[PDB]
Amino acid sequence: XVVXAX
Amino acid sequence: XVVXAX
Amino acid sequence: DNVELKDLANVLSFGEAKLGDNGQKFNFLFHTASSNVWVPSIKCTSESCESKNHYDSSKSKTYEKDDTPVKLTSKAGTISGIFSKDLVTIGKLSVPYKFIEMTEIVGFEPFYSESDVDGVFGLGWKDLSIGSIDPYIVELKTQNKIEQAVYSIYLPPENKNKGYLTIGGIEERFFDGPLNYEKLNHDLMWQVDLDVHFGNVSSKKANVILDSATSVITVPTEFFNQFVESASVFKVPFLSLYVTTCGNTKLPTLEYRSPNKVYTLEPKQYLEPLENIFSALCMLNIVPIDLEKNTFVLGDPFMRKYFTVYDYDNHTVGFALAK
Amino acid sequence: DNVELKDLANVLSFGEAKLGDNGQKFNFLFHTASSNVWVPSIKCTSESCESKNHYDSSKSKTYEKDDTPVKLTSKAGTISGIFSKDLVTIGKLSVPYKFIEMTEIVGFEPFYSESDVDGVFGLGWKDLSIGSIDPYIVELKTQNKIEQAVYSIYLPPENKNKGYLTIGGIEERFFDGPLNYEKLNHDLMWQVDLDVHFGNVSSKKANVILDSATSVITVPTEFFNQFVESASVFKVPFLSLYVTTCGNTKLPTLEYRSPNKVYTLEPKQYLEPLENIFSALCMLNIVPIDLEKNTFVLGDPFMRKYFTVYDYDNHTVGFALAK
Repeated sequence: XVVXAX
Repeated sequence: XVVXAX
Repeated sequence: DNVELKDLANVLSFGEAKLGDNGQKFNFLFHTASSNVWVPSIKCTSESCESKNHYDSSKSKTYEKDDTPVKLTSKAGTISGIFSKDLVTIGKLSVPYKFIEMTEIVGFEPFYSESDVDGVFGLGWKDLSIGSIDPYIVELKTQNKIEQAVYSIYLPPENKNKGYLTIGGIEERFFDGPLNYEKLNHDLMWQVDLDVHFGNVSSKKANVILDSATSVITVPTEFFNQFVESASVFKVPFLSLYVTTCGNTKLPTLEYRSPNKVYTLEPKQYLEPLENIFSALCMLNIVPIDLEKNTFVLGDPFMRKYFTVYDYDNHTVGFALAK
Repeated sequence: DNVELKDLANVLSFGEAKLGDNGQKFNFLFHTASSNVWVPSIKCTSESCESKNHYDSSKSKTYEKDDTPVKLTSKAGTISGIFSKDLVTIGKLSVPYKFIEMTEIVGFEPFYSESDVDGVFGLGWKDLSIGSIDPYIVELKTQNKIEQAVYSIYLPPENKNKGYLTIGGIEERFFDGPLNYEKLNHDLMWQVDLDVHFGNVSSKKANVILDSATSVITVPTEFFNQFVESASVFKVPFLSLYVTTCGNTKLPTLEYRSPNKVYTLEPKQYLEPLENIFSALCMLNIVPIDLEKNTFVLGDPFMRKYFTVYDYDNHTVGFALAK
C-alpha cells in the first residue's frame, strides 16, 4: 505494500 | 500472486 | 475534536466521515498526501462498487450540483466521477464541501475491494488540488466551525488500542516530551527537507514526506542497496517483499535528522514478525523506491512511534513521541 | 515447432513472438485462459507503455486495418486499444492475424511494469473471443502452415533450464510414461471436471482450469479453510500470502482424480522456501479463491510437474510427467 506521490 | 477467469 | 481510527491491513488509518443532511457513512482513508476527498457513488457502475458504502446525492437535500466530470488518474490506476457539493461531517464538524462523486475506478484493486475502506479523504494542499479548491481543513477557519487549521494523527505505540485523529488544538494527552515543529520545503504536500542515515549510508538534505496512506518507510533505491547488500536480507523472488531475522543485531536505527531534533527508528520498529507469536522471522517496512529526487517517505510505522501533527496555520509539522 | 520460455517472477511463461513483415518482438505471456492476443502500440499513451516493446503498424506493410475500438475490461483492470490485422510469427509460423493494438491499460499494475512481459498471447476459445474470431492456433490448420491444432507446454522440473512451448505434434522428449487425455467440460476454456482431494476434504466433480497465467494452485475458499484451520499456517496480516515449515509432515498431497489417472501434487511441490538456500520457511502456492462454482485452478506449479498439452483437434488435454 500500500503505497499511495509520483 | 499473479492470478489472471471471473 | 477527535475521530476514531481502526486498523485495516497494517494501515491503521480508517475513520468514519458523513456526507449530507442525513447519515451517509463512509470508511475513510485520511490521506495526507492526497488533496481532494472522494466517495463511491450510488451511480458508481464499477465492479468493486458492489459492497462499498454509497453516496446518494438525492436523498441528501444539501446537494449543491456541480456534476462536472473529473479524471483522477492516479499512480496505481484510475478514478473518475463527477464533482459534487454537500455538507461533510466529521464528528461535530459539518460544512459546505466540494468533493468527488465517484462512478468508476479501475487500477486500485486488488487492494481496494478486499479492504473495508470506501473513500479517500484528501488532507493535502491546494496545488495538488485540481478544481483549485482550499482543503476541508482550511475551510473551517475560513467558515468558522473551529478555531485553528490543524490536525493530529495518533497511532498507539502498542498496535492494539484505538487511534485518533484530532482537529482543533494539539491534544496534549497524546504526545510525550516537547512537540517539534518542522519547516515545510513544499507547499505541495506535508514534506520536509531532512538528513537521513541508516548504515554508513547517508543522504544529506533529502526531501521527505509524511504519508498516512502508505504502510512502509520508503527509501531511495540506491540508498537501500548500499547497506542492504551486505545487510543479509531476502525476498519473495521478483515480488516486493523483504526479509530477515527478528533477532537481528546488524541492523541500524533509522535516523531522520534536522537542526532541531532527530527522529530515530529502531530496528524493533520497522520489522514485523511472520510466524505470528514466537517467530524467528521478520519483514522490514522498508521498500526501496525512487518517487522523485532524494525522496523518502514516512508511512504508518513512523506514525506508529512519532505522534504527528499537521499545521496549515503554521506550514509546520508535529513531531513527538506517543502515549 | 518449439519456442523458448523463460522465467519471469515464478511464472515461467514468457516467450518471444513477432508482428509484421519485419522483426517486431514482444515478450509474450502465453495464456491458456485468455482468448485474444494483444500488443502495446507505438501510439500507446499510457504511463507504463514507456519501456515495453511497441507495435508500429506503419513500418510493417502487412497491416490490414480494422482500427475499430476494443474495451478489454479484465478482472484486475482495464485494457483498451484498437483492433489490427497483420502477420503473427512464432518461430517458423507466420499468418494473417486479427489482434489488439493496445493504446491504454490501467489496472494491471503494479505487476505489469515491473515484469518484462509486453504482451498477452491469448491461447483460448472462440466464446471467450470477442470479435468472434477463431484462435491463432486454430487458424493454421485452417490456413495450412502446420498439420494439427495442438500445443504443449513444457516447464522443466528442476526450475533451472529452459521451458518450451511447441506447436505441431506431441514432442515425446518431454513427457514420461503414457500421456493422458482428458475431456473438457466447457468449450470456454481449457477446463475439465475433476474430483480433487487434500485433507479429509474433497469436492466431488469440481470444475478445474489450466492456467499458465497464474502462479499458484487455486482452491475454493471453504475447501481451503477446512484442512488449513488445524493445518497450522500463517499470514502477511490481511494480505494474501500464506506460510509454514518447509520441513512439514501434516501436509497432504494435492490429489487431482479422474476416471483415467490421478494427478498428484506432493507437499514438496507447492511450497517454496523463503530464507533462499537452507531455509526453515515456506509459502504455499495455494491461495483460496471462489472464481465461480467449485472452481479450482492449476497454474505454474502444476505445469512445473505435469507436462501439459492442449488439443483443439480433440477437445482433449495433455497430462504426463516431465523430463
